[PDB]
Amino acid sequence: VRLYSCDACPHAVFTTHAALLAHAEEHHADLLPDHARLRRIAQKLNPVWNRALNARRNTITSWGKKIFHVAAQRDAGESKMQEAHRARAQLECVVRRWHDKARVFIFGSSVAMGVWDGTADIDFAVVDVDAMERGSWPPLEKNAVRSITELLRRVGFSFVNLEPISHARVPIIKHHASSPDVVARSIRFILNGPATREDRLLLEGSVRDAVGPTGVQQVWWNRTSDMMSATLESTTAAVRAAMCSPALASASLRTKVQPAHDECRPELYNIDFDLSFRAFGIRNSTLLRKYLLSHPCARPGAIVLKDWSKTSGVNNSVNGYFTSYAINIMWIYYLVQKGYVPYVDPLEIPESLVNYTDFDPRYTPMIDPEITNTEREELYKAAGDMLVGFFYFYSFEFDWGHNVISLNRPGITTKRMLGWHVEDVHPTRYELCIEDPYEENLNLGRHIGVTKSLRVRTELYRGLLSLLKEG
Ligand SMILES: O=c1ccn([C@@H]2O[C@H](COP(=O)(O)NP(=O)(O)OP(=O)(O)O)[C@@H](O)[C@H]2O)c(=O)[nH]1
Ligand SMILES: [Mg+2]
Ligand SMILES: [Zn+2]
Repeated sequence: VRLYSCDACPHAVFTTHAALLAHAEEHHADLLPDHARLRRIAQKLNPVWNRALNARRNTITSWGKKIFHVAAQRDAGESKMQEAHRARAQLECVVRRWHDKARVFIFGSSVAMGVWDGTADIDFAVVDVDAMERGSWPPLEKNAVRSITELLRRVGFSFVNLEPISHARVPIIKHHASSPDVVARSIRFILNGPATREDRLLLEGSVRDAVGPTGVQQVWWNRTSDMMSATLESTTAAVRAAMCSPALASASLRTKVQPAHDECRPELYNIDFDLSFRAFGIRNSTLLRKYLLSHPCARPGAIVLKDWSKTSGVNNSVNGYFTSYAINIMWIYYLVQKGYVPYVDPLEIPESLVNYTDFDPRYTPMIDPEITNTEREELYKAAGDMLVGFFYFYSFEFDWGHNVISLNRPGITTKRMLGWHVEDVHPTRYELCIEDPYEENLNLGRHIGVTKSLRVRTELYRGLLSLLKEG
């Protein structure tokens, strides 16, 4: 026996879950207007579910085809992924000026999905692995945000694009890219006075030393010897050269540097990114990658569910619903429990970054470029079956009342196992429970109280019904 409280009014507490649910329906139908109705329609299909699957088999397969189409749009090919790799290397040049031993790791979707569409923002983590191993990373993050922001400004980033968020719970730098080849890898040094012949040789030497013996293609000075332009071998070498620290001969002669053109620039200038100083997302993303690569329909399904969850409102973290990360866990848990993919113990992914190699996320095509039409049709059928199965699983099979969506063990996780079978009554909620793989006692559904939970259940019924029809 325990207390249950409503999340839509301050004065409703009950001693049974049934009474809580009844109260949500009876007193807050305005907050969950479609729940009863969609549940009822879905409940009609349950007794004849296999017959429904059989009759709607063509439609389900067509949804499978659409799922792969949507997934294909997010796969912009290996060359596009390598643009992100180059941006990562450019950012690394910059942050090493602040802390020589820091390295840049990409995490998030390009790791988990093995593809990048060229528009999704990129997550960068900046970590000194030695320091992390000593228990001394990150340094004070507010200062790190400010230091790196200044370095980016000095290499040519505008305050219009750079958002330092030094006073957040996790301080980050957000880069907001504006919307709109030799120029892109060219830079310009502006001097505050005329350079002597010796000064000119020293600046060129500084650039040469920064990029190595192949890095500089061309250097030229203006008439008044107070601007030097350089074309480098790559966009990455261009950032590396911009990061040099010239030591000139003339007293007080100084330089400012920026890309030669305001719009045509190295990759880092052109991509939305969040820059953080913590390693947490790396292990996360690597675990998701391992699971999602283990069935050919896993990534396409995850992609369609991310979009579905956003449009249906169940993925909306600022208002306390799920994150895209949590939706990925729901999908993967379903794949594991139904036997579509093998279980992976979260502990199999090392916490330590000492042996890390994949700073640049490995590219894997969304669909095998060399499969037959027959194999492809089998994939569409499977994808449709699996997506329908996901909505069915969470609508009728998964015990939301007593169990937890968890990848921390291969068998059932009960709420009681985690101590989530009782709430301390904006409480931490245990209505819908998803265990975070690496952060113990964190429910990804902790902000989802009873009425919010029924909005979620509404959308699961809606998705189930949608896949059986023209949509
Ligand atoms: O609760 C969380 C959320 C996110 N993450 C980490 O952040 C990464 C991105 O999590 P995300 O929810 O931002 N996924 P994303 O593809 O960027 O979609 P969007 O909703 O458009 O932003 C995940 O892959 C994890 O590595 C966590 O570690 N914990
Ligand atoms: Mg994100
Ligand atoms: Zn209430």
